[PDB]
Amino acid sequence: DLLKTSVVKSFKDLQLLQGSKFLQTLVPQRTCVSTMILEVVRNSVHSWDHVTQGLIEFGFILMDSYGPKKILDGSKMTNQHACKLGANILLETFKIHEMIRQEILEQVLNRVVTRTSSPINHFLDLFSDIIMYAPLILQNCSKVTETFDYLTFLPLQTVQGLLKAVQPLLKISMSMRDSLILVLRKAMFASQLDARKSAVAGFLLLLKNFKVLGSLPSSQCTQSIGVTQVRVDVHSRYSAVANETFCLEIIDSLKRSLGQQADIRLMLYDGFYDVLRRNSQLASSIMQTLFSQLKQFYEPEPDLLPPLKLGACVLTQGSQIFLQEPLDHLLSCIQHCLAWYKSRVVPEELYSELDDMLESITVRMIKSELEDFELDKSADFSQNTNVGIKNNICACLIMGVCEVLMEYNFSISNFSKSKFEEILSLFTCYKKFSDILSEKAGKKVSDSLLSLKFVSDLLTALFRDSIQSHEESLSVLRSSGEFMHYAVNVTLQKIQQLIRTGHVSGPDGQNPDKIFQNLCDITRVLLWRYTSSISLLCLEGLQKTFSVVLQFYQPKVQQFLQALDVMGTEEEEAGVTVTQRASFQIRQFQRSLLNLLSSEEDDFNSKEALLL
Amino acid sequence: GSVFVKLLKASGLTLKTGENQNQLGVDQVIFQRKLFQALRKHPAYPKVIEEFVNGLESYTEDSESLRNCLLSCERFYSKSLIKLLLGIDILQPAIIKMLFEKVPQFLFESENRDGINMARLIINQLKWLDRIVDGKDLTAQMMQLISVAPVNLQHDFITSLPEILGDSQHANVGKELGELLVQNTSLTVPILDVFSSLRLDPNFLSKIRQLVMGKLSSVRLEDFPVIVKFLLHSVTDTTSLEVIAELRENLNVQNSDKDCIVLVFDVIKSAIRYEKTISEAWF
Repeated sequence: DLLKTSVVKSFKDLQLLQGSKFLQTLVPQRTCVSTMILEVVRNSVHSWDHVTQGLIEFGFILMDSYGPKKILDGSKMTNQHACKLGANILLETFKIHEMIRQEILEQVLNRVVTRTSSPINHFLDLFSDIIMYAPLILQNCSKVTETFDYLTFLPLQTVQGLLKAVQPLLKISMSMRDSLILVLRKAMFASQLDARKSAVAGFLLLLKNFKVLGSLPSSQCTQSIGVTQVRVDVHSRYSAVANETFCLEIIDSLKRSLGQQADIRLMLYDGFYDVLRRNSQLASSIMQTLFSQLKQFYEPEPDLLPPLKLGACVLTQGSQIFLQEPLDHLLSCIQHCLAWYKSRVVPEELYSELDDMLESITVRMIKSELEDFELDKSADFSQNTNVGIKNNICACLIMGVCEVLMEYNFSISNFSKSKFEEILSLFTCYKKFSDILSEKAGKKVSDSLLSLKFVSDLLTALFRDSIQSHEESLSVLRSSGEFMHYAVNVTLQKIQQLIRTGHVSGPDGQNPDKIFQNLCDITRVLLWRYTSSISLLCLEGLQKTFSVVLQFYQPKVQQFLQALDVMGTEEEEAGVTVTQRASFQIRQFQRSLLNLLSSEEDDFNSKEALLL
Repeated sequence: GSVFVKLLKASGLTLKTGENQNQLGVDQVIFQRKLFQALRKHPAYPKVIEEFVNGLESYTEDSESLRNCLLSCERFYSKSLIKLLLGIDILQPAIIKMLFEKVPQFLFESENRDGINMARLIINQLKWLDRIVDGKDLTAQMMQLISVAPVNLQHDFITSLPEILGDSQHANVGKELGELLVQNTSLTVPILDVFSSLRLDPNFLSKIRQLVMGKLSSVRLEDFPVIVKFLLHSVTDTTSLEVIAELRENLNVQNSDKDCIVLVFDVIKSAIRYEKTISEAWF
């Protein structure tokens, strides 16, 4: 209690100093309990058995008590500083004393598997650091391999963290790789949902990088072709086939979960894309599986008004109605994979049909109104009735499907004045059901199926100016004005959902670099339009962005304030500070406020002045 | 060019001699529509399914021509010619029969220069099939193959059962594998592996735990840790207090010394450490 409290008051103090220049002039900088304890660890190398006993204990104590809590379920600095110190003690003491290494590791892992209510994310860091130090030591640890066995009872979030941090160990031990693959495989047959949901995550992460991870063959990989004893030897015809036919086995294995619960299906639609963009020989098998999945929900008969069969996505068992399959996510996945297929992969009748379906689905979705869905005044969407909840899901799939085809038709043609009206009509349908759901009350936030990349590109194309005479078709979207702040409101939702969680919905949803890039493109577009209602929305997004980049992408603050500027060459990198960049951005906003105040307009906008 | 040869090259798949790979002109699925369409449009549909299989079987009579059909094709990879055909439904049941026909010849054969064991590569084709047309029969064949298989091979054949057999047949397996366990203490390890990943009756499982714990004396010391792990992971629901009590009496009243008692207690410690359902049931 004494040590713990001294750590907190030591941080609270050195926090107060940075609080005021008044204190900095009077008080010479003080040595803090932090760097003292970290010295005790450094002086422990001299064989103090009595000290390390208490160190590890104190290490976890800080991590236990001051670790994240409220972050999972909905002065946090002195919490962070205590927890950082806590993890440093344990990490640092691990690098020093050999024989307590396995001891620490047993205790770090033990919290990882056993807690499950409270966020374990900060221990997974320590764990990931312990391995990043000297993986050869832990390569053989059975305590790390045992964990794979309880990997089925662990919440999907912990499994991921466990698999990410454990990869540096999967690049050494074949046995650990096989022992993982075996465990993942029998999870596919487990009763509990969360076990199969983990197994999909493992196999989706496996296929992601095979070219990297599986360059050296495992015992499961070699065996797909029937070779048990091959080691140290590669004659590639049967090595390259052992790799490919094994991957295929994984894909055939993933496929049968597409017949399972909606939750797993969606988890699969998100993975299949990142697997397509890395391992590129799986393209035709992925495209295959998606096209076989869509062909179930697609009505081939031209002039059959609901082109997708919506009532099929809802299962009925014992007065309980669940959504099975996200026909709208099925589309999104196909939409992005098809895009990669056409843009890339040109070094045949498969991706040709999928494109034709999407357009058929576009045209018939557009001209079918409400009698074909059987909704509104007819079906009243009451959530207490089986009839109402099954309807609610339809209204939702219809909105998601409209969002996808809207995002798909934009990629089809930039220059056709014809297809923009389809984009508009696809929006008009979406807003038809978005109106119907709110008028009905209801219980729309993260619902947007638009990839961040598109929202960036869409926005850039709407506000762009510089419109050449052939590009006038854009005026179909630009003059709408509802589609105008639908587009903006999506970005505003994504940037807002970027603060809540750390992720985004669509492809490249969680990719600290890819997210950061779009933030740049979305910000420099909003920043122009604000300095050209929308202006207020542009400011609101502009502000949400800045505060994100600072509390997430903080190390990149430099390159970010570069992206908003223009170029700047070379010798300037030595000439341009973060204080240089920052001030220049400040001068522009403090200008538009000054101009907000100086103007005589009867009413000065309070909302604008506040977030300005 | 026989019925088999000509109808394949019509459907886009051109057969290639030697250790090269059979070449697929169109998408692996598009070839699957074509080969079905060819077989339905032929003047005698009913009999041609036998005609196509026969050509397949005779072309297959070459050991090298066989290992080409079991291995990936050529266009960005697709699967093997045999797997492709295994997909087609009308063609599936007759071809599954064939595969098991050719298996015995390679059963006791060792691995060749390449290291490819023909016996295991044949069965590997059945892995993760979209749908099994004749299910009841695929199981019987598999079981009768497991019965006669070499003791090195038969350990990998039982372990694959969940992958080979569909969800519908897991019941038949239970009564089968069970009887195999009473006749073999050497099959304990792989059998328990499968028994974890199938769909089973609580009443049936309980019958396993008994036959496992009673014959636990004739199990190798290497397999004690692997076997105790099955016993403690079947405890998730509440049979827990019952299982543990039995597990205790069998540990009580009934290098080698160390590594055994050490690795067995590593499984039993981590058991009660992680899962409270256990520790409290032992208390």
